[PDB]
Amino acid sequence: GLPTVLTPGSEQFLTTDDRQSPSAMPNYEPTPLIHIPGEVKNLLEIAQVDTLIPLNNTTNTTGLGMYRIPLVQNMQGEQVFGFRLYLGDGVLKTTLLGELCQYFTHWAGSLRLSFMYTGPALSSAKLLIAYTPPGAQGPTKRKEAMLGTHVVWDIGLQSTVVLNIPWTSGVQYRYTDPDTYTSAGFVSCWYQTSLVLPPQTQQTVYMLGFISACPDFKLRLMKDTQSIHQ
Amino acid sequence: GLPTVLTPGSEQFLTTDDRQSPSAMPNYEPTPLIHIPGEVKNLLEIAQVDTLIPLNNTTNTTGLGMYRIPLVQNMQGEQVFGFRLYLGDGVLKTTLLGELCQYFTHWAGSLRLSFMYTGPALSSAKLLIAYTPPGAQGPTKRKEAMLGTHVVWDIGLQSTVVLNIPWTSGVQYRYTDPDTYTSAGFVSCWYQTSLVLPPQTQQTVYMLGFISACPDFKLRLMKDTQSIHQ
Amino acid sequence: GLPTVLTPGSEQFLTTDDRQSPSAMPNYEPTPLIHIPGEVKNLLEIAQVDTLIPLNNT
Amino acid sequence: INYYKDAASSSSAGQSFSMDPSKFTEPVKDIMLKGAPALN
Amino acid sequence: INYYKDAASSSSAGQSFSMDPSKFTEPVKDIMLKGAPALN
Amino acid sequence: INYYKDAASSSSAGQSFSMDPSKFTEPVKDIMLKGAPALN
Amino acid sequence: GYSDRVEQITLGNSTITTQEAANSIVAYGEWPSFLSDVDASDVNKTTKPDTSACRFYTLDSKMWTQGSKGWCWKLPDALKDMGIFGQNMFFHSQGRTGYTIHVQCNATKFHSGCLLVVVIPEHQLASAEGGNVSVLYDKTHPGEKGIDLSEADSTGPMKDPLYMMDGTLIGNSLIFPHQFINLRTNNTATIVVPYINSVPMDSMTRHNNLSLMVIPIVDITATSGTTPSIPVTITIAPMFLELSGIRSKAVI
Amino acid sequence: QTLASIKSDSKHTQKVPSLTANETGATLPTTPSDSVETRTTLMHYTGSETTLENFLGRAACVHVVEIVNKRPTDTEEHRMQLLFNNWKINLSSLVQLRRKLEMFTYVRFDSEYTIIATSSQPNEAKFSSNLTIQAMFIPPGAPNPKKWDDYTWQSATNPSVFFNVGKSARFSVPYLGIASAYNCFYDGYSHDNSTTPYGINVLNHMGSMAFRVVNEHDNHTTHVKVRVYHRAKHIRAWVPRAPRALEYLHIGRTNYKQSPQNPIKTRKTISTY
Amino acid sequence: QTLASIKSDSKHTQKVPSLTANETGATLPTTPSDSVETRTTLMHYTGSETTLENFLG
Amino acid sequence: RAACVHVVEIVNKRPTDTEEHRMQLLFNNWKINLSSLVQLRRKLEMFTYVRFDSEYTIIATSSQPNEAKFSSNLTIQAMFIPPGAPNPKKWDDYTWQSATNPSVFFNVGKSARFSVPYLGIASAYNCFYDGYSHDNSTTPYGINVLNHMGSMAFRVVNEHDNHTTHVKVRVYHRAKHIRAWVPRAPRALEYLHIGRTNYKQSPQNPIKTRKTISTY
Ligand SMILES: Nc1nc(-c2ccccc2)nc2[nH]nc(Nc3ccc(C(F)(F)F)cc3)c12
Ligand SMILES: Nc1nc(-c2ccccc2)nc2[nH]nc(Nc3ccc(C(F)(F)F)cc3)c12
Repeated sequence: GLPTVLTPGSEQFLTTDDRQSPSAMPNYEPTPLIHIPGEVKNLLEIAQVDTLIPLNNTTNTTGLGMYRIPLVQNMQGEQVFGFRLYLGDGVLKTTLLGELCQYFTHWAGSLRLSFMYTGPALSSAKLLIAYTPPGAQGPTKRKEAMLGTHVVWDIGLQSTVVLNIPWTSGVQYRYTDPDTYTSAGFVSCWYQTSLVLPPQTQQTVYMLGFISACPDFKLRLMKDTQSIHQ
Repeated sequence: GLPTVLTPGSEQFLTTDDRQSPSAMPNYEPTPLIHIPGEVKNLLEIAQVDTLIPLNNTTNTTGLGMYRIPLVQNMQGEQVFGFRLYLGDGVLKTTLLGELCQYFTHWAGSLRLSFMYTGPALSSAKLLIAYTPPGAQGPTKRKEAMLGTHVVWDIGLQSTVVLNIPWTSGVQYRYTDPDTYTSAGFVSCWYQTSLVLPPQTQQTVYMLGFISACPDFKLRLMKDTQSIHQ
Repeated sequence: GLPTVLTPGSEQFLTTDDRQSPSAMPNYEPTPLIHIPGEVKNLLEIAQVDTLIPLNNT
Repeated sequence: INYYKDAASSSSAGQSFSMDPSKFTEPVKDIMLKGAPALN
Repeated sequence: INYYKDAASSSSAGQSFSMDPSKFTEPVKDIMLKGAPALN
Repeated sequence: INYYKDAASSSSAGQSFSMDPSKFTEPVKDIMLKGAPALN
Repeated sequence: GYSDRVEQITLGNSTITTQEAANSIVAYGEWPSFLSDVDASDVNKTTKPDTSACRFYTLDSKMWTQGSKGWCWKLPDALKDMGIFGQNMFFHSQGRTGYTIHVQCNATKFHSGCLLVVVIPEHQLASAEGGNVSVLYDKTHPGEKGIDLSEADSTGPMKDPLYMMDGTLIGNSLIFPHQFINLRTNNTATIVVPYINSVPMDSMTRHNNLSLMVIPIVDITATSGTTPSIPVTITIAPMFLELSGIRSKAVI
Repeated sequence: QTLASIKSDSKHTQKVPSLTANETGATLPTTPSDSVETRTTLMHYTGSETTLENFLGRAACVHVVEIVNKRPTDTEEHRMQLLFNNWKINLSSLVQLRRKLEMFTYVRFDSEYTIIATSSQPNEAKFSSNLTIQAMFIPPGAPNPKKWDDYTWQSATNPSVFFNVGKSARFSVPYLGIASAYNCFYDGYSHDNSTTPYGINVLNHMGSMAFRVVNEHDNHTTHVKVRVYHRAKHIRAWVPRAPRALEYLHIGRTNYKQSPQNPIKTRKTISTY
Repeated sequence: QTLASIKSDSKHTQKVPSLTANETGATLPTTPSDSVETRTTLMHYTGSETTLENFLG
Repeated sequence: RAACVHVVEIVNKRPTDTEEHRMQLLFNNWKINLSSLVQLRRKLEMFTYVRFDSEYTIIATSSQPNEAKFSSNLTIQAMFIPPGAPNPKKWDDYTWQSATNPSVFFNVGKSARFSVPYLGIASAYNCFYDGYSHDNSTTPYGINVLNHMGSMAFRVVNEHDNHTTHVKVRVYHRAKHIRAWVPRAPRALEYLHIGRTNYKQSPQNPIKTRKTISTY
């Protein structure tokens, strides 16, 4: 018959080698597909949905308290919160971006943060939300934070602010795993003014933090997560 | 199915056997290629760049002294330098042609030598640079050297002389490794006149030697070098 | 992939089996062929040349 | 080229499709526009 | 014939290209000509 | 069908050629004819 | 007669005038330019300081005397303390530059000697201690003061010019954009270098692009008199400075 | 066909192609015909053999690992027992390959891997066994196997290949760089700090490849060496550089010996042939 | 080719894309250009690697 | 047509530190030639100039002439070492990395096959050379001076396995796309050495004799 030559790799098993194969059930007729709502085509359709960030993951915060960021009266210029911007082992670890990014090695594109105020309708505050690009430290003072990318958020009828964190990397892709070379920098929030509640009242009010991907979001090279312990 | 016959060589591994193979990462999208200066297409684009020749590689010349060829006053008819023209284990061993040629078995085509004078602007000399074709010995006297291919170099405003050594072999290709059968002959330089410096001065002046390939330069059959010791 | 069946003779080595094979030197450019006198195409071109017979091999 | 006539045997062929995140990001009766009040 | 639709799987196909040594041998603003003074 | 693009890899293809024994049997300046004297 | 030996360079609000010069070099045959939309990946409007930064800066001169081993400067590090450029370097998260590098060395007709001026991208340095030892930040980012190969150290990079600073031989360093200064012919060398990197833009503080080597090949001598001393001066300017991302001043 | 040389007769001109200045940094494309009388002749050469693609696109051994098949010992970490082995991906382990890649500053290519395993039984064996070998990619952030048979090896999302001893694996891996090209050198640090690793190692987050014998112990200890070969495809490179003359000491680092041997053969006299 | 971002200069408008309400349960498709000045640039990405088919297949 | 050209013997044994690995046959170097075995040489000798591409086949067979407990299928490496290339010194030194040297791996019981294009410097391979390497009174004479084909190295890539295993590797060669010029008479007398055309001091006249010129 036709002369052939076998090449290296003959009879190997390869996890990702898409090939044809014989059917075990030669004339089987599959069950018809009825219309089902919520069809998913791409993981990046999911990455764009907002989920909560456990920003208050401090010790002694067992329960839903991890998703509540406290604000207090008469405090000004102080830091509300801050964190190192990882999509791996940071505060974003358990968010959907976290969970999706843990299945990929390379991350690129813009992130979206969003905060929602849940205090009294009669209360008010202005908050500064800022992003500090790679190479910088801290910030430790508002005077430093204000030099990065930032938004000043006025509490009012519209209860949610959206901060789109631009892609500022000089490297086309960054790692999902923590890696000094591709650090994404920091996120922080400061009291622009102060929290003001009605006269003679004293309360702590909270914000809820959210995260989602921007349309310009890229993921490459799939890998197993570290969320499985057996 | 289709009858087939396996042939000798089935399942062999061969270093240079270019074949298709399954991808381990089926839908990966590679990082875009930005414009980067200095793109290289062929090693022969590199072979044409001049590099220094350690012609003064004598004993007791540790340091950059190996790249300096001395010239002295009141000397006439004497030899300045000479060497056996190998692209393997000669003085050209460590030049780019040397290093590139050590990755190939067969060498053909023309070589270019070039010398640059670094002495006082007020000095002058005439030098004879000569190439002695295969089969000859020495040369030991200028009278012999002058019978080969040569150029007389006048020191002046233009500080560099270029000597293109023609292909004179009766064999289409020569070996990069030293091999008597394909000896390339010799290169030498003699004082046509003498080195003259301003009155009442006494100094040694130097030349720098360079080598590069001519457009007509050919290399065949790749091999490993002998520049690696572990 | 494509179903195949191996036949007897698979992986045999055969002295006269003319087949293709991978090159060990993928982009090698052979030395040009200059004209050389006396080219031979067939052994029967040689058979027609007279040679001496050792008839007195006693 | 398919070598088997039982469709399950086909390799993982397919096209990429335009994404439609609106199913998960903007499932609202009344269309919201960027820049417009969310709370009218 | 390519058998895989993932381009990395392609064999080492390619063409030979004309060499362009000028990038490494004549990177000068002012064009030098053979036979002309290098030092004007 | 050739499967390799490196010509050495080609099988032993070729044609038969007309023989030309005159190079070895009649290398003479002056053409000799059958039936004619060899020694004129 | 517009002799090739005479050139004027005007850049920003500064000029260089030479009378004894070799044709300038444009590294790899490519003139410096701005990042295209096609190449760009950073979604921020960029900053273009223009002529406030793209001007000549002069680094402290060094004396070239017999026994000198040569000197090395890193870019953009060398300019980190100079002018608005130096300040911008610590406020911008990333950026890209091209350079005009000009090396000067005066002498008379009675002098001899030769400098080799080479621009080497990504010149990763070998440590003086060898083994597994890395060169510390403090010794690869000296600013205006270059790495004087004539100075002893034990924590710095290796200083022996024969092997450059990385194990290659100096003889083959001529593969890189380079120009010679022969005191008998020319007193200047000029090299123009485009941005060269694997990425559109990058940090200007944690990473160097270009390493400028000035290594004497032939010692300075003179027809008569005592050992001569000739200053060597280096003047460098950004070409098409483009910066992105604003942060608080970086602290090193 | 391209000519090597064209006929050229004696000249007596004011045009002087043999005289120039290297000071300029340029190498002019002069020919033999600019020095001596010449005769027209063809090159009969295309230079295809010297293309970058052939220089780099040949298989080379990159790394060798040793794994064994033995009854596990409960007193030692399975990795230490060589029940499995982790190879951090690099091309700098073996100099024969490193040296070529070192000749370019920026290199971009797709990879082809070949993995070959050979067994050995340096003991009082009763029989030989053909073991099945698993190779698995573990990119950054992926879990690292701890036991010879823990859940990690399920390879739910991690590309992997199974092959037998005496057989080989072959597969392609597309350019995985973050940047547009792989850097061979890096004159910098991971971040702005006094103390931090220097050089190309800071960019090497390729991940690891893990190897395992998937068979259970079989009375005797079997040693398997797995050799990994690499070949680059579709190769581009930028900014050529001088090759290294001195011996390499370590991976990534360009360090060399305190008192290196001058890699230039010497002779008695500048005029000795 | 799909753009990642388009050039956008400083704004001073009554239109406020940065201010919304998550109360609605919707995530609006805002971009970096709705917050900061931006420069036109391509994605050079199709998202093929993240298709459901590769995730599970 | 394929013909055996050369046979080498390599072994798989625990290395001995008192002897050069080559001497222990841990690896073996075959200097390339076609003159080692007469059955092929004789045909090539019939032409003065020969040009062709080559096809190689390498076949390995193992043997265990000892108190073995089991057999093992060894993997064999064959590597080209052209002139100027480093020659292996230890059974497993860096040379074997084959970074630039064409090489092939195959198992005992299997075979390698590959093509090698005409590698001659000249337009054809010389079968004979009436000359010397250079103008000297003392120098090698004859075709050997042109044979700078290089060497092929063979190795067992497996580690020792308790017992000593002997592997013979047979290399076959077939010419393709063959041209030849200037035919010549075949050799009548026995060959003594490679390259040389020498013959015995008192050779047997290779002509069968008879009693009378008229005996049938
Ligand atoms: N991992 C790397 N990253 C970068 C880099 C990262 C960010 C920006 C710029 C460059 N440059 C590198 N150069 N050499 C690297 N190591 C390497 C590369 C490929 C492979 C293999 F074998 F997988 F192909 C094995 C090892 C390397
Ligand atoms: N190596 C040679 N070079 C020259 C020659 C050199 C320069 C000018 C003219 C002729 N003539 C030769 N004739 N026989 C040779 N030996 C040989 C040839 C091919 C092979 C094999 F097996 F590789 F094909 C093995 C051995 C040979």
